[PDB]
Amino acid sequence: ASGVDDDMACHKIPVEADFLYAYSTAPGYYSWRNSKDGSWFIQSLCAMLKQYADKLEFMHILTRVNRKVATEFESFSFDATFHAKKQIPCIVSMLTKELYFYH
Amino acid sequence: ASGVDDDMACHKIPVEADFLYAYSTAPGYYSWRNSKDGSWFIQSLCAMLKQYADKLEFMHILTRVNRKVATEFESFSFDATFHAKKQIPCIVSMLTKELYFYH
Amino acid sequence: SGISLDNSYKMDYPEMGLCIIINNKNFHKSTGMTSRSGTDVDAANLRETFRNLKYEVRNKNDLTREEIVELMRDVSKEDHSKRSSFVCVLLSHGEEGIIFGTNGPVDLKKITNFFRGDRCRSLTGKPKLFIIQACRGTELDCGIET
Amino acid sequence: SGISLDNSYKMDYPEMGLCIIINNKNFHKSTGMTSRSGTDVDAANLRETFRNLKYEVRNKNDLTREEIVELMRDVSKEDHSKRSSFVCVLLSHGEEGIIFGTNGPVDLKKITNFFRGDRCRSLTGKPKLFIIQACRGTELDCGIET
Repeated sequence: ASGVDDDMACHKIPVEADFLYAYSTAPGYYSWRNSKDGSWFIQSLCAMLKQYADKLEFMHILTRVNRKVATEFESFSFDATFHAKKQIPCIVSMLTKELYFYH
Repeated sequence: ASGVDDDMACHKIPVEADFLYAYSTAPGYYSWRNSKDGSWFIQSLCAMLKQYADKLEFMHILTRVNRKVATEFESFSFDATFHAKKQIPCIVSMLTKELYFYH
Repeated sequence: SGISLDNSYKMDYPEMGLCIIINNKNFHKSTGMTSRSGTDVDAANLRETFRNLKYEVRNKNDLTREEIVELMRDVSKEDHSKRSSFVCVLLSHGEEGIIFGTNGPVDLKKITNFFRGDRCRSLTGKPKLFIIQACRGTELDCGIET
Repeated sequence: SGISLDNSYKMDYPEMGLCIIINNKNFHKSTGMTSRSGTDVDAANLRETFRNLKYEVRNKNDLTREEIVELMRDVSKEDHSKRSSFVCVLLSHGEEGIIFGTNGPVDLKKITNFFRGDRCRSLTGKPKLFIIQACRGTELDCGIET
């Protein structure tokens, strides 16, 4: 088979390729932070990196962070409006390969 | 240690949790489709699923799709403006676990 | 029994789940939008691909914004108890956070809210996938030589 | 030699790469924004975590929108030839596609364009990571009971 949009002589990659955005919360939502212990996302991120950085591919690490933040956390507030709220991190990947911090 | 935002009696998860958005292109960009062979993203997606669905976790499948689309494709057009353009798929994950299509 | 980790979604339910494919090729002339040639190849490729993954594939062609909303609402109200996941593929014209019905746009948010953890209980805790072939803006990537 | 696959990024360069941490806690009164207590815990946790991953950590506290842009531009113009990747952590107030300097907002796009494949050649083909702790809107998730 053949086409007009594949197998180019001069190989190029998108300028937007190889970027990974590890957002703390879902698009359009607030992000929670404990005035004492820190943000839910960073706490969870660091904790999962210290435990899996030398064992899991990055996306899988970030997936544990998602579960950790989503299950182990719920906001507390004197204002009913901001009380008992939840959060789900948002992994946005445009990487073209797997990422292991070890080798 | 103890806090006001962790280890809740009644366990809940975000309503936005367990969603995965496999976008064909990066935020704010056009998406390319070959009038004959189909869109770059779907071609690549199906091709990678047929080859890795019974071997790799979903995110890793989608990462191959990213590389495939980003490297093996470049637009062709009589209009210089839309000619020689590239594309990078956009994986947006809010899943809380790994996803294997097989078991 | 032994150590139970649970790092991956339970995918051994009786059914893998639904794979809804909305294939929009022909748009109403009143929208000024053109037909998306090649999309049927995408739709047939997706059907075959997900068929081999054991998904209950349902294809819909040229749906209006209303039909899209009605389809998603109806499906979201089905009983997914025996299903492991949910897949929805959208092939059409679009913009950031927007998918085009044959006669008008539809906010992706409106489509996906039907499946939110609290609105579709039989899918709660289950992977809900949305594959989207559509524009998200008007920027062009010139790429860089490797 | 044998079969070379290349499914993962080359991470064995002499250096792992830079880990820029922008920790914004105190904002100018003129912005009406409050201080983000607990953020220093985040910053020190990130420094320690990335330090053990062998990253060259650089912390910056309370930067203005201009200083943020100048920092990112300067760093993007460094020679990353011997580095495997690039990490940038942003801890601050924000909105969708926006990160707040101590005196004003900064579009994330403006920060990340400096590292685009064609503007930062020594990082081309290398993983460029952006960890972002900040609001992306004003919606609240009420969650659902499991």
